[PDB]
Amino acid sequence: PSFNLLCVGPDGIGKTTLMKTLFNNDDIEANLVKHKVKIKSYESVIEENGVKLNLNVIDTEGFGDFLNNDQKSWDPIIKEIDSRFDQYLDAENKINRHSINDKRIHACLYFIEPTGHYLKPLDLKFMQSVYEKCNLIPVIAKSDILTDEEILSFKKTIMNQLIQSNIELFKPPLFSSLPYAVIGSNDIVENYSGNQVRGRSYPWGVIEVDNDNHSDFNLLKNLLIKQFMEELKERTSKILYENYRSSKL
Amino acid sequence: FQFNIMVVGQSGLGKSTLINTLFASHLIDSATGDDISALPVTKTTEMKISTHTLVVRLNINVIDTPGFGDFIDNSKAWEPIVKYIKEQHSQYLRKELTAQRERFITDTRVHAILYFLQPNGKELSRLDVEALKRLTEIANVIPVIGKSDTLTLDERTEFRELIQNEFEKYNFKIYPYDSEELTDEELELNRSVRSIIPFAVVGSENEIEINGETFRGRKTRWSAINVEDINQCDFVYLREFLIRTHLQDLIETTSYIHYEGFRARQLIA
Ligand SMILES: Nc1nc2c(ncn2[C@@H]2O[C@H](COP(=O)(O)OP(=O)(O)OP(=O)(O)O)[C@@H](O)[C@H]2O)c(=O)[nH]1
Ligand SMILES: Nc1nc2c(ncn2[C@@H]2O[C@H](COP(=O)(O)OP(=O)(O)O)[C@@H](O)[C@H]2O)c(=O)[nH]1
Ligand SMILES: [Mg+2]
Repeated sequence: PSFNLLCVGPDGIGKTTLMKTLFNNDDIEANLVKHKVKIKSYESVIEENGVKLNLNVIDTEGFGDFLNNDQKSWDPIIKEIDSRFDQYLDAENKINRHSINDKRIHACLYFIEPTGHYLKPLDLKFMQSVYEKCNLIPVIAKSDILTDEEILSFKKTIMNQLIQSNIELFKPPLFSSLPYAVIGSNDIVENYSGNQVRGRSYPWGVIEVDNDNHSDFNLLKNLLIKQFMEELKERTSKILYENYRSSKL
Repeated sequence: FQFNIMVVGQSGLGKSTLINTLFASHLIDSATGDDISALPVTKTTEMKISTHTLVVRLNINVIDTPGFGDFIDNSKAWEPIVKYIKEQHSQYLRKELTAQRERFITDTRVHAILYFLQPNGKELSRLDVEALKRLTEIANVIPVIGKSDTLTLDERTEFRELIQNEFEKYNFKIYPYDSEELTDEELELNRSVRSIIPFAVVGSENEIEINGETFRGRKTRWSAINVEDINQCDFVYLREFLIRTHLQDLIETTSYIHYEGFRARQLIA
């Protein structure tokens, strides 16, 4: 029972914090299995739906931080996706098959900087090379800094850009709210009612992870973990992996 | 009375909003806006110059740098900026050396650079190191944390201390400069301002209402920011530093440090 989740975004955008928030665990990145982007693979055991689940979070270092962020610089990410497909394919083709350990990536979270403006040329290029190989889920990182109106306007611009570039997002059989405006925090803070809640505390207010009125964190949690995890795994297996296999032959 | 201020930083760091908040008027639009097609077709940094008259009486050029860090390939991002700053010095030197000099030479030299850092808690990126190492030597560079309301107070402290160590690690000249001509009262003013550079700024051209009280800032599903509250952000210190306390020193150091250095290098080449 495995789940492999890829986080793509510039350093400091909030990837690790969001992972600790989603899985309600501060040790998600404790076991690391081992010119260009570097790939960090962390393995973790999380109980979900009452059963045990082997979580693998894949992370990037240095994405977007080079002078020239061309395809060569972030190609390690695509090679990692392909390699996990290639491992499954080799295991499937072995004569002495054994119960296959499934490392294929089941979702790619793409972390968009909260500019309020538009998707950058690098965001479009990367997402165009990935969406046929992973379930692509874009999110607006650190969305607490955005006004309610900026979120609406920014989401609209992003969606139109993705349509124009023919980038196909994951769609549950939620979708109208993509990209999700998310916040991250696995830390407890006191709010104005005196309650202990997960969130971030500033002189200008307290934002609450688990508050549906403050961000789309719960929509993302529903999509990844609580409601549609199996749909993510099935589209990886039945559609994306199968397209990759057939394209090799 | 001329004052030429440049803003440098990736699109959407609040550069145009900050300028408009500093001068309490809508001087400039965002250089790119919500339109990706507004990025320069040349795929390089371009200079965007606008001219303004404020009150005491003050003639201002605002120079924006659309395209800086916005493209896939940013390996020449700072060179049009460097070229523009140096061109202003070259123009002034040309005018100084003419035989029938103009009695009053117009000063188009860049007097201040607001350099916008992303509030990502990280050390200086390769892009910032390359641009800062060149810009700090030809203009008064004032670093600024863009959209600094990203950070809690604790994160702000950690980030500002990290950036100041980066400045020392690379030995950047960062405004304000101390000199032996300064009195003990002026050095202490410099020391206390320097301790909050990069400025943690929040910008806004809109007024919001908080308990009937109207001030300008930002209001959301969870947040209310008063831009003119020194307990919330450093906008008020930046404004006083730029426009009142160090305005004249910014103009003077442009002349007797940056332009004189440029001029001496030109006259021996
Ligand atoms: N404003 C805001 N800040 C956040 C949010 N989530 C995380 N941060 C902060 O942003 C900084 C980056 O957090 P990380 O979780 O380490 O981000 P990262 O993407 O893992 O970056 P790396 O250090 O390269 O691994 C930290 O100071 C976080 O506290 C958020 O939702 N809103
Ligand atoms: N959180 C936050 N948002 C800001 C701030 N200043 C501007 N914004 C918003 O951020 C977006 C981009 O700002 P803008 O001034 O156009 O950035 P520019 O492209 O660098 O000129 C706009 O939606 C602004 O309303 C700020 O200090 N904090
Ligand atoms: Mg991390």
